[PDB]
Amino acid sequence: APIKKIIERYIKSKADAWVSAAHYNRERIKRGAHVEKTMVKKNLGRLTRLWIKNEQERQRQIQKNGPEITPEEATTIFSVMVEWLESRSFSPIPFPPLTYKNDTKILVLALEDLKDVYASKVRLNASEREELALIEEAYDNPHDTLNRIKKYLLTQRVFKPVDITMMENYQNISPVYSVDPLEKITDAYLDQYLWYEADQRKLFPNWIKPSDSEIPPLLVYKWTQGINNLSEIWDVSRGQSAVLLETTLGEMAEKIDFTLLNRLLRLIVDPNIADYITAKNNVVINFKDMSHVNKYGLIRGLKFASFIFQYYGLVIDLLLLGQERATDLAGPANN
Amino acid sequence: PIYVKGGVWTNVEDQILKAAVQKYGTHQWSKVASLLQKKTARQSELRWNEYLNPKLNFTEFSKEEDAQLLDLARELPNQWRTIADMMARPAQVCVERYNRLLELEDEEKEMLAEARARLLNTQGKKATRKIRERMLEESKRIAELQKRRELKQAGINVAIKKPKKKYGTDIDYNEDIVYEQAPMPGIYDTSTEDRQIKKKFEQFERKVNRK
Amino acid sequence: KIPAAVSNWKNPNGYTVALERRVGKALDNENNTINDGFMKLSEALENADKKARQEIRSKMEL
Amino acid sequence: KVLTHHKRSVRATALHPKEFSVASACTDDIRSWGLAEGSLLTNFESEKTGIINTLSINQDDVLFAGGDNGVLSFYDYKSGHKYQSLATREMVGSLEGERSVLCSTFDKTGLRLITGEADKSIKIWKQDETATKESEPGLAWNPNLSAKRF
Amino acid sequence: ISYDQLAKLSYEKTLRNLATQKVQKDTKTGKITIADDDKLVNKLAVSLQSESKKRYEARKRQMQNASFINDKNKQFNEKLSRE
Amino acid sequence: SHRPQLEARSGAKAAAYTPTGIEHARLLPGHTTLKYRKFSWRKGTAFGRYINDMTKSEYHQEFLHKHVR
Amino acid sequence: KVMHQIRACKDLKHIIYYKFNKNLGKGPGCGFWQPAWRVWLNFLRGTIPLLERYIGNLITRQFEGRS
RNA sequence: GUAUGUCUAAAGUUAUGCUCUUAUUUACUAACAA
RNA sequence: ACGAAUCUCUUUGCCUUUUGGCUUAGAUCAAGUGUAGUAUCUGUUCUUU
Ligand SMILES: O=P(O)(O)O[C@H]1[C@H](OP(=O)(O)O)[C@@H](OP(=O)(O)O)[C@H](OP(=O)(O)O)[C@@H](OP(=O)(O)O)[C@H]1OP(=O)(O)O
Repeated sequence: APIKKIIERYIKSKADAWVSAAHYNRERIKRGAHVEKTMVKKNLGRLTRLWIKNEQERQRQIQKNGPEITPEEATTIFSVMVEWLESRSFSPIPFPPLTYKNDTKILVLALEDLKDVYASKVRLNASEREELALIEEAYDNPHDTLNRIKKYLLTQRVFKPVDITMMENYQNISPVYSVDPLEKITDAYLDQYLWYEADQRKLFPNWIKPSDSEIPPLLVYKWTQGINNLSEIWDVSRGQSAVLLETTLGEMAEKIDFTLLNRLLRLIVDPNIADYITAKNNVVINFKDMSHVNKYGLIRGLKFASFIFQYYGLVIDLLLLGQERATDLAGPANN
Repeated sequence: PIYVKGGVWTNVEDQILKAAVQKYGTHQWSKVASLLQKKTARQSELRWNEYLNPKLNFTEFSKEEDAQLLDLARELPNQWRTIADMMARPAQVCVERYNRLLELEDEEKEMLAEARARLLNTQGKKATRKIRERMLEESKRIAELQKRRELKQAGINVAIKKPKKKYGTDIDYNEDIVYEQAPMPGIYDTSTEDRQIKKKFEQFERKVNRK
Repeated sequence: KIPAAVSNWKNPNGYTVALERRVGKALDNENNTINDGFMKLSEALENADKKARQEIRSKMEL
Repeated sequence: KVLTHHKRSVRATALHPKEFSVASACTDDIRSWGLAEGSLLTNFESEKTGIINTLSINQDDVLFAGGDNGVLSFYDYKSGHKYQSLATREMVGSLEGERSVLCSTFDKTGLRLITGEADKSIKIWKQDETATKESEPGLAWNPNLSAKRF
Repeated sequence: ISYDQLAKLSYEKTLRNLATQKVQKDTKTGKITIADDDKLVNKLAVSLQSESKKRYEARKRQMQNASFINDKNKQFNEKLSRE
Repeated sequence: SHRPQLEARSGAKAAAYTPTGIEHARLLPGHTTLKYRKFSWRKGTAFGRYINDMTKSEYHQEFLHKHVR
Repeated sequence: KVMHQIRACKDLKHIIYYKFNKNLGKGPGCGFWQPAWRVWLNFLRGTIPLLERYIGNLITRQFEGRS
């Protein structure tokens, strides 16, 4: 025991030295100082490992003393979302059968998207190569591919673990999740299908920005126009006072509980899809020789994950606005 | 032929992987992958994690354990990695159990031979090269001796050339004593002993000469 | 008496060694304090859903 | 002259202020040495305490020794009498090996000990001005004799 | 067992191996010629060689007794297995 | 092959070594002299009304949050 | 660091010439080497210590081995 | 193709189950050709 | 039978050829041919044991 103690101490000292050094470096990098290319890569590595350690410690914490969400809160959320769809007459998205005229078309989109990664970079990794091969085969055997996908969705709730890395934007290093190609196709197709179905069924109300089919500057312009076109908005005569509130939903994806998320999805889509998606977020996150089961927290770097995030965003939006004001903003369900 | 990796785990292959893992450990998955001509790094590591690692278990679940499982399913919906961890089992197996509850050789031999060859060859090129040079050096030495000896037999005495000294202060240890750190000065007298040992030495030299 | 340290990372000499001695920890068991709350949560969801469902059917029948 | 009366790393030494001597530490034993002749002066009662990191002596013959155990020792420099043990505390988050006093020194006064511990803490120690021979005496000194150095 | 005990115990042994079967000083030179029996020193030499030889052959036997790759590893796994 | 440090290069040998008599940069006389001392609408919502661990510091978690996205 | 010296010389040339070529046209035929020469002298003054050290050490190494 | 590392570069120190024949693989290597 | 010596084995003790750093696991895992060599293959025949 004494030796174990001593070594624990000394690595804590060393660890302390490391972490602080890393922190110093990152501030240095932000400043834009003279720093070694090699040194910056080293710092990126250290900070990644540090991040992973932090993250999985948070997972442990979550496990060790229950979910952050109070069950009452969860219930309330459920009630809200239920109320919302009730008001909408929103028919849920089915599990996709062999019925579709669009099926092939949908598939073609996902493949195209995937191909977009590979058209530029001619020299490719092994994983990349595999993915490419899969894509090629899929083009060859569309119906068969579709069938395979369907089978996977029905069955597969344990996936290959997701490798990660950090792309180095020298302010803020960004995590890059790398799903194993076979599941990736599934993720793509599912995602595309979900978007087509969601937009077709009017899931996401107008007010959600990023997905609108309008350009971010265009979006901004539209917002400005809206602001102007409000009825007598600029008056300061009769004590009229406007306030604009920008804020960031901090860790909006990074603390989505799968249980709650699963149930939420089971509102909007066929439960099997929900089950799949929930099971996909629950992966083993390998990074550089350290792993952990991602027990609590959505992974942005799945293909469909965006949809999930958006759907979760809807919940938050509803909470903010309430049923009534949200209802107004959406308008009547029919028109 | 070069190609994209995958396929199915043949038992021999599995065994090889296990051996590799014993050798290189659970975080050098590239090397282990390389050892297997068919299977990838990622594939390999996954396999080890999922099926092959002995600190997993595939024993059936007790009724209590079944209850724990299905209760977990009820409570954690299809987060099977988490569920697996809770169980203390690997996840695929758990899922399968849950589901149940609810209701050529030349090539192989090539890689084997190569494998065994590798595992029994555990030195960087520096080492191999060094031993090679050592044996070569030895050979050279004996050849030189054979010449020298031959000449002696022939009647021409040739002194063996020194090692071409690498630096100015390079030492030959037969010239004179290495760094004669003498014994501690004599309390008890040592004179006769000195004589006897000297005689023994000289006698030994004589013997060698005669030998 | 310290055990001969063997790694999961780096053999210098390339000595193969037993798999138990290689990989360890063996402490995933916990499972108990982690669950306290999850039951309440998932149960809550189940009950909430039930309430919604019966409510929905009721209102529908109007 | 070369004193060698130590089994282990002699890794904490201190000059006495008004005596002209120097205490030294080993893994356990803490000799105190008279450096005029180059002679020993006094073995101490450090028989079970840890590896001594630092060993600052006070003005008033109050030899300090800092444990890798974490336990602050306190000796009468003249005799060797371990007149106080004090198991240190760590900061809330620390681990139990980290509470290790790695540095120490007294002021000019001798009424404030300062200790550089590995808990990233700089702990300081007063002598109790409320103390007497009946209110907190020493640790009832006893030379052990069990094949001992005294 | 400490090296304290193992010394005295080995001392006791070689005393059983014994149990089987003058000083002149020139103080100016400091040379303390202890003229002693030359036959006994020879008997020490032969006995001490024999003791070391017996031990030397003892390892040789134990080396020739028998999850590894090379000579060293086999022993290294044996160093792990003894625990 | 390539090995950890155990018995340091002890300045015994460097002492018995001969002088070089080179003039290094910093041994040029800097600071020659010494110093000395003296001596309605808000109702309708759903919800209407230190640690010594470098990996668990508030600063640290916050920092990580900042520098990841 | 001799760039400073070089730069100084350039500056001098620029100064000198345009006080030397007021009514006079362009061309190469100006002399007047004084201030530049001064610059170079001061550069040498600066460096004489540096070269005494540097070449000192150099020839020492040539003679005595390196430390 | 290199770092780099060895090698040579001449004068005589006075003592009495196998052998075989082949064809094929695979691997590695190759400033050799394509 | 006790004492001793010699030999062999077994139990323990001794580890007796018994892991000798650090970094971003230090980093990244391929698209080749024919010509030659080298080794390794496998067959292939016969000889005699
Ligand atoms: O300004 P610099 O790059 O140092 O070059 C100058 C400059 O030439 P540019 O103007 O073409 O650069 C001078 O030209 P003016 O400005 O005086 O017209 C010229 O001086 P002269 O006209 O007196 O010749 C002089 O040339 P020189 O060195 O022959 O005096 C020449 O310097 P470089 O020849 O070194 O470029």
